[PDB]
Amino acid sequence: MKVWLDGRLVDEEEAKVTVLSPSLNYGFGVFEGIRAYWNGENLYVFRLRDHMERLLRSAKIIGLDVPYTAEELSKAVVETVRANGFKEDLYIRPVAYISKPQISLDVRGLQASVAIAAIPFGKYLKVEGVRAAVVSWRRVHTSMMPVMAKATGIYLNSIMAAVEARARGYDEAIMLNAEGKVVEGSGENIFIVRRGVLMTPPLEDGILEGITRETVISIAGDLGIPLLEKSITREELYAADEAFFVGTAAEITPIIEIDGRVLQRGPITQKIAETYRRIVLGKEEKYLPWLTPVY
Amino acid sequence: SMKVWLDGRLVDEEEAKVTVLSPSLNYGFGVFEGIRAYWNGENLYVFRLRDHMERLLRSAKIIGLDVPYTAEELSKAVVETVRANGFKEDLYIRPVAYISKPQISLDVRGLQASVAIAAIPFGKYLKVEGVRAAVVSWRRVHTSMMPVMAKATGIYLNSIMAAVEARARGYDEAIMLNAEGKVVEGSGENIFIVRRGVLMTPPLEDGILEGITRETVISIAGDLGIPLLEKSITREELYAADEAFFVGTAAEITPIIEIDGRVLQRGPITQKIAETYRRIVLGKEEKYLPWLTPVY
Amino acid sequence: SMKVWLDGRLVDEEEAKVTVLSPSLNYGFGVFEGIRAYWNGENLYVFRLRDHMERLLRSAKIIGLDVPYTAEELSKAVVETVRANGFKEDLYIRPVAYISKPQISLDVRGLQASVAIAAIPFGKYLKVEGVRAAVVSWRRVHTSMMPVMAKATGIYLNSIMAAVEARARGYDEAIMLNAEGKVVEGSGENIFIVRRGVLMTPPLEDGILEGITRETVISIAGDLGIPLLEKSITREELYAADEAFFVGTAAEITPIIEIDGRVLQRGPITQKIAETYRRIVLGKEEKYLPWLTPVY
Amino acid sequence: SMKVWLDGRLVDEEEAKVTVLSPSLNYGFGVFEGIRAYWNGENLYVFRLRDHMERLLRSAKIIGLDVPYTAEELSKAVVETVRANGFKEDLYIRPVAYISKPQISLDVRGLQASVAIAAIPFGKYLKVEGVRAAVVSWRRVHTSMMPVMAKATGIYLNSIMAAVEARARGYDEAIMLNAEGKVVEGSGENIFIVRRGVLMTPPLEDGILEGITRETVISIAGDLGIPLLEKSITREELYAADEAFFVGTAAEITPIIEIDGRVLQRGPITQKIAETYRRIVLGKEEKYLPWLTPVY
Amino acid sequence: MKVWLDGRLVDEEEAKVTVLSPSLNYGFGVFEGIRAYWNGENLYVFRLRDHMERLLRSAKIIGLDVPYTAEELSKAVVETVRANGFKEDLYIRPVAYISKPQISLDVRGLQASVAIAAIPFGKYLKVEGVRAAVVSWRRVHTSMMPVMAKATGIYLNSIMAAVEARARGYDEAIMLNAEGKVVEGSGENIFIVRRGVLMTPPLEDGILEGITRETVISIAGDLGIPLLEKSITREELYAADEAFFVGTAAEITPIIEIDGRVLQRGPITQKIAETYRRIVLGKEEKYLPWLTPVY
Amino acid sequence: SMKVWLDGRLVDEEEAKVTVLSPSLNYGFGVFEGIRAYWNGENLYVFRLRDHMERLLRSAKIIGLDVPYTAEELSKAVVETVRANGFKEDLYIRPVAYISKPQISLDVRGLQASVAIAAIPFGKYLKVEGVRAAVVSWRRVHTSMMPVMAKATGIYLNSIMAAVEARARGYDEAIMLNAEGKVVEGSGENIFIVRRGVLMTPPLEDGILEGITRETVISIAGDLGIPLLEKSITREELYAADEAFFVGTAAEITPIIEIDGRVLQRGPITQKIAETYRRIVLGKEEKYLPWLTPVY
Ligand SMILES: *Cc1c(COP(=O)(O)O)cnc(C)c1O
Ligand SMILES: *Cc1c(COP(=O)(O)O)cnc(C)c1O
Ligand SMILES: *Cc1c(COP(=O)(O)O)cnc(C)c1O
Ligand SMILES: *Cc1c(COP(=O)(O)O)cnc(C)c1O
Ligand SMILES: *Cc1c(COP(=O)(O)O)cnc(C)c1O
Ligand SMILES: *Cc1c(COP(=O)(O)O)cnc(C)c1O
Repeated sequence: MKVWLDGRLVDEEEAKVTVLSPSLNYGFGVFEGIRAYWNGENLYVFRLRDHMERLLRSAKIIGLDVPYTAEELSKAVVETVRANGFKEDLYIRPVAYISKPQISLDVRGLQASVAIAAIPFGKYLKVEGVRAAVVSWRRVHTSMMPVMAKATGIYLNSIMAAVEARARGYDEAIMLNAEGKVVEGSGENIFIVRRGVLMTPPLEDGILEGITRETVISIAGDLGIPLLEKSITREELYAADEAFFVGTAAEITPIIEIDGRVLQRGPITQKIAETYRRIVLGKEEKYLPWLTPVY
Repeated sequence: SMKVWLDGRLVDEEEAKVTVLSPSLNYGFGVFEGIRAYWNGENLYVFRLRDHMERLLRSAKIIGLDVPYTAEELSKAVVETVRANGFKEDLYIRPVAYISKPQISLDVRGLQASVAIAAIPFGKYLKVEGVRAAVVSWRRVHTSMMPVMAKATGIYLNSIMAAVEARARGYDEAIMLNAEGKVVEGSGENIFIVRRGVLMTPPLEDGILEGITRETVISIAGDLGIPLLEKSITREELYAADEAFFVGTAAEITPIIEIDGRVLQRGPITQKIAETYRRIVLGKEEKYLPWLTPVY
Repeated sequence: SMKVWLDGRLVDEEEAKVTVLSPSLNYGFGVFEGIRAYWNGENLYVFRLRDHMERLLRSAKIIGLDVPYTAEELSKAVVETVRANGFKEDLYIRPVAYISKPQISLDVRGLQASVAIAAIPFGKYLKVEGVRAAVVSWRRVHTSMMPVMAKATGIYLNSIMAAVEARARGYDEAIMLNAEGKVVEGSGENIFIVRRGVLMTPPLEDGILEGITRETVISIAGDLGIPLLEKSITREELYAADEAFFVGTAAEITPIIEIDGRVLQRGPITQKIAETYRRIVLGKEEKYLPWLTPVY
Repeated sequence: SMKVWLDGRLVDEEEAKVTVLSPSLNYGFGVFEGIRAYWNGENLYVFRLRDHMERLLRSAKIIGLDVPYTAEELSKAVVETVRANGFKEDLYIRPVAYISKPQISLDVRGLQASVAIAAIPFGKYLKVEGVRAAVVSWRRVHTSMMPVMAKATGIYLNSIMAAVEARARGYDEAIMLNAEGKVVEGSGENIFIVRRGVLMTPPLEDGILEGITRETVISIAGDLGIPLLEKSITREELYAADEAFFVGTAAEITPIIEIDGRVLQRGPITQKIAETYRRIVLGKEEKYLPWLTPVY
Repeated sequence: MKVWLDGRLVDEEEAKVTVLSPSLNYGFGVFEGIRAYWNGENLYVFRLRDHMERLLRSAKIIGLDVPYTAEELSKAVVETVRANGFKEDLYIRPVAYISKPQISLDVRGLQASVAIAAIPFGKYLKVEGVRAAVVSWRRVHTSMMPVMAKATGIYLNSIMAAVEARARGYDEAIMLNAEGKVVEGSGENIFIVRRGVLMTPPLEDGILEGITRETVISIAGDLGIPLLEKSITREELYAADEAFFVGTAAEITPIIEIDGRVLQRGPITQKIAETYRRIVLGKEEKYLPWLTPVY
Repeated sequence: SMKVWLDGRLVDEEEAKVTVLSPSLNYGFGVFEGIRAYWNGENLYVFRLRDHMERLLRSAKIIGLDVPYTAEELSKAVVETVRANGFKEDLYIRPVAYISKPQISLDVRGLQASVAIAAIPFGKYLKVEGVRAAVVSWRRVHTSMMPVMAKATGIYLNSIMAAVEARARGYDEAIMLNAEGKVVEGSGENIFIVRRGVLMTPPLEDGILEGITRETVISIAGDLGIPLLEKSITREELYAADEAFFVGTAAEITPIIEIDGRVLQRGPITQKIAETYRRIVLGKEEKYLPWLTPVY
């Protein structure tokens, strides 16, 4: 019920933007998604700095001036959670946007506001596995929108995918890029396992560089699971020994069906999903530097 | 401070606001319109009001947004909005349809849109005497990725990249090529060239938004005996053009007097079409008076 | 059993078989056709027989398949197959041209095709009252990679991908975009929209098979005074259409009442085209009697 | 005559036929394989049988074809077909999976495939000393349109287009670029170049079929210490290569000595890979004895 | 043996450019091809002004400054032919290029030279019909080079096509554009006949706007042959009742074979080829305004 | 006035000229090189001379030009050329291979190239302290249209469009994206970014020319313990880069201190690599002395 907004905690109901904002009207903003986990002993924010660092990278990429440092945004999160006394699982949404009414597309020199909402949050995707479908919509291409930024207007594309998959009776979309390579869910990175090797599409194929994908790559290297950042085709998805989605909201979600073709809820996925939970729960000493305690 | 219509009710512009958690703000899921009203001394006339509100609702059906108002209801809303502020001068009117619920999930199914209508004084968006335009590096977003024929909010991040690129680098406005490298639009305007006495404008299928100012030019070209072809334009046809201009609601009819440093005359067809458009919007052409909604 | 024509002989349908090592089976090097015959109560009329057989032959020359029969021969062979079976009811007739020799090598030069022609009882392919369609993830196979204008066997793996994708979700049919992102085909049907009183169909160049039902529809539109444009269609124009329908030999004229959840009316143009097509194929339009081949 | 396996029965090759109305014939909905057996003087060894049968099954699941046999079953069925025929010489074995039911409809869901397996005497597919290749006008069919990694029947119309184009001019084989312009395939072969001591082959994602000869070559390179990169190949890198060769079950290891008139040496890497492959398939490499299935 | 060069007639051997010219080194020039026909009574230059007008349009498109008007270039042609006393069929090559040595790619402000050579010339293509082949090379695309200009560096693409077709045992190439639509020969526009309707690809498909194509469109309209400027696919080429190439050098050349598929030497082509010859020969009064007499 | 080598003979630069009818001038059919020599006080050293001349000949084989000289002969020619002018200062050397015959026909088969070599004093092509770069509207020409890995003359019309666009609009240099919109080159330079301590440069397959200055940077990065990845770069990775630089023979190692108005530090890796390159070319690193051809 308290939300941070430009350096102040305000009630939920005052964290609002004019309807003439070019952020609303032109998809001109950036956002982030950050989890905090309650383990019974504390509340820990997962990879806080890395997210706020990417928030600012996203802004720089789309030419939005965010007048806060990653440290002051990081501090604001913790202060936003303390203000509300939350001792439970949360999703945290920072969003950067223009506060002023403006009809002109010329946004040079404008200065973003940032708001930080923390809300109680369970599971995005079914933990025992989802049914996925390749959609008709392709991922917006680097030549038209800067897709490595988590920029707000891009997610129209993501919405068309998420809705198509869902109206068609599946749990989540898979999007192919302009060249036809599997790249992303609607908000998720994607991993396959092919003969004991983990594959995820490289930065250049049009993906957003996920922090949960990054954690997955570290987990792999700890576990000695050979991993490649390599383009994935539909056919390799269809023929996968295992497949899974990753993201802040999704966590580690097995994909047990692609376009009607059943996939094993496999062992590589289970080992990653298990170790990711131990990590966020603060049960792996080595990865404690990524947990920010709130109390 | 102005009154703004918001879901049926007139509120101060300071109250026409939406939660920062709205999937509209966060994920560019909304639609919008641009509509002018013109003061002619006698009355305030809103231009092609019904056509714009029908487009709002087509935009919305294209992106799967549920707007719970009719075109007639929206059109009345604009009239009530301008009146309650007693404006008697030129206005730009912005209808914006968006989700006023906080929602983190991308699954926007089932949600019903809000609609705000702001009417503001305004203004010429472009230099009447003409603009210098650049072909930008950024490609116009493609139909296979976003439904670009909707005036949908998220798509404009593409326009912004364009508009900033042109301006930052010296120019007044961008020209964007499609994925197949044909000329398609400005950043918020449709484009016309005149080649050998023939008007050319990119067709619907190339990636444009179907402009109402575009449509009006096509009617004007017919009144005036100027041949018109909805036909793909290449960057070479731009460079060689005898005349070029932008059109749109804010833009009106704006001559392009330079493309990538190559100079264009402010030409006779452009001026004829600009001149007629002004007659039309000011209520001086009988035939077009059903396009004008009087406010008072 | 029922008799089937195979290389100039009427054989029982159990003998109408081809070695499993044919390069037509193993590499999709064949052509086919789809032809209907309709019983009007007096006689059984085969609809545009010669046009279908001419097109089989164009399909072959396109792919380099050597069909040792003329259009006229194949046309007569149909008429005898129907007669042999004593059919007095609506049929779908399938001419299939393919290699009867076993051959592992991809070098199919100089081989000579066989032709088999089967006539089968057949009602409707899609719901008469209208079908729900989904734009699929599969794009239409591109001209740069196979000769899509030919009705060629190996191409239809793409059509099956699309057809199954749509039906696996309980939609009735697929719509497929071409590589450039424009609507082109159902899995086995040409597509028409109505948009502001104008009938639009993707043009030849977009990657369609040149349907003969399509061609009929184009003649009927002229007869009826309906303005018609062969122009690229986007997904946005489909979503926003006033009406939409599929056409094909098996499909006839089927209204599209849903596309990606967006409802479309079963419209007046589609109805009037459906009703006129029906009267043509039953012999009730005297100008079209030349398209109707009597069997008895 | 020679015996062929058809659905768990050894039949004479004249009975190994399929109705001409199968959707496998009419719509290219099938999968196949190519497997060799080699006579070394002591025994006939089938080369990587189980890997080929595993891949048949992956090909089917990719296309949604229901093959009611396991890899192991099909593997044994091969061994019996060879034995039935008393062959004691080099063979090409063709497993073909396809629908034995007649069906006009594109909805192939839930149908159950038949499998036929033929074993035929077979020498060389391409000149041992090297072949002249042409980059063809036809591009490899794209993943967005068919599932190229599957060895699926309907895809090979594209391969025939390419194969015929090259051979019509008296070249021995085709090279095909993918949609993005990168070298991917011969008509029926994977491609390798040597460029400055490094063996390069297009990668999985580029649109290739994952050849088992390709996979062997990759194991042999590791054995031999030859640095290997799976990276996209341009036409320029082919023209400029130190060496080039095609690989495939039928092709074995064939040097490419001419591409678009540009001469290439019959090189040392290609020779050493060819010689090692030969020794592997004859049972003279003890580490690879697990890839060799004895028939007798 | 006399050639015009920057306002002077010089012998063939002095019409030369430094090897360090950025025109030679970077394909930065424009050119034209113009015929003159000897009819026994005079020598007439076909559509001289229209060609010199396009020369200048080409330069303007690639940003080459040509300091002559179309009229002065037109005059120079006639003066170049008179100087040589030619009374026979000629091809005329105007080429505009940079005279200065320069390694920098920055050609702004440079000022072209123009040279005008007139040479005796027979037939480019076999008058009774050619065998054509679709090539592996695609026409350079409008997004990379301004292909509506007859600019010199572009013709590398054309060369790769012409050579491929020719090394493969055919008479001429057919090039498909980036989208796969038939657009051009290596130096020729292309026409098909489909059920009595003439089709040629539109300006936008990547073609150069040929003057011989334009004459063909006028001839069609005189003859009441219905004509469409419409995209052509390979399949429509394969299934054509007739096909032909047009260009200054090619004239009207039937295409009697495409990729092994025989085409009729048809009647629409013959009527156009016949009327084009009557035209250039000065036997059609109506089209006399396009012939410039030399004597 | 300088002596220039021309087909084996030394002539005054005024005589190193070619007919205006040459298919090289008219149709961009030729190849070229850029090579430096560096005065170090002790001698004049030509840098990577043999490597550049081998590239000339690869360029030529790629475009089908017949250059009738060996790499060794060309390399000697450069040495003889610099000597005959007695230069003892920094030079740019331009070899250019072209057709000295007048030929109107595009069929260039059978013709033999001439080669001229000019050696000229020069010069820094770019601001040592750094350049401002723009992403241009023009796409880098594609492999499916021209053999862009050849340093072929006609391709540069693309570079010129780029270079003029950047410069005309304020900037020092262009950056061009490929057809697939990945970052590929400057107008005559290869590009490097530094992201999180890692050097990145677009790989061979994306459309670059394989620069010798590029190769030298890859060797330098190895000497210096700086990790390097030949890997596609997106415009977002450019914008976010910690450092960026151009490399090429004329360019040397040029920092990029602005990309599309976004400011970059003149960074530490760039400076380290620039510094080493200068040591290398001036004969101060023993290991690289086989790269230096002494003139005297
Ligand atoms: C946010 C996002 C992801 C997931 O990233 P995390 O940092 O792991 O939450 C994946 N793909 C896209 C398109 C996204 O926007
Ligand atoms: C709104 C808009 C136009 C202009 O439409 P009008 O109806 O004339 O105001 C043109 N192009 C784009 C991209 C637009 O959003
Ligand atoms: C056969 C076919 C049609 C319809 O053609 P008709 O002759 O009208 O039956 C349409 N599309 C495709 C892809 C086809 O194969
Ligand atoms: C079968 C095939 C190959 C070669 O695969 P192998 O298993 O090595 O015989 C290569 N390319 C394509 C297109 C194929 O169909
Ligand atoms: C010159 C040219 C033509 C033919 O034009 P004409 O003006 O008829 O000589 C056709 N195509 C291209 C690519 C050309 O350069
Ligand atoms: C010549 C060239 C370079 C630089 O090559 P160097 O061998 O380093 O001089 C880079 N890019 C392009 C396009 C070039 O022509």
